[PDB]
Amino acid sequence: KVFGRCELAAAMKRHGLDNYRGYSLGNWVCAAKFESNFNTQATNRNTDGSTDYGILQINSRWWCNDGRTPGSRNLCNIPCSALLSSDITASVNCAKKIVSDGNGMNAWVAWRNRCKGTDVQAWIRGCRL
Repeated sequence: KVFGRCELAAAMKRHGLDNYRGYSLGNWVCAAKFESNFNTQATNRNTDGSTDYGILQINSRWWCNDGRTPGSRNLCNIPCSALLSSDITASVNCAKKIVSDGNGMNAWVAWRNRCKGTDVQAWIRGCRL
């Protein structure tokens, strides 16, 4: 499912990402925009045999089980397929663990590259939250 921008912002706010760990909602909307272009079925291989899944491109080496990643741990205790759902609940709950894992939102490379330090309020422009 391709989310609209404000559709996603509303779902992320309902699930508690606004200001979570000190990161405003626009940070999370920005992250999803550049991680997945708001496409809940986005999947991208990394070299290390891991894969990033879903709206927030969560990695199969530590966080979810895809059954093909060597040395995998599954710290969110889900198949990675659960992160390709049309509803974002699994992704959000796993994201909250990742952002608490010692690096804040620096866990999301596209967020670091394209959102960090920018005017992230623009990502909630026009959203009636």
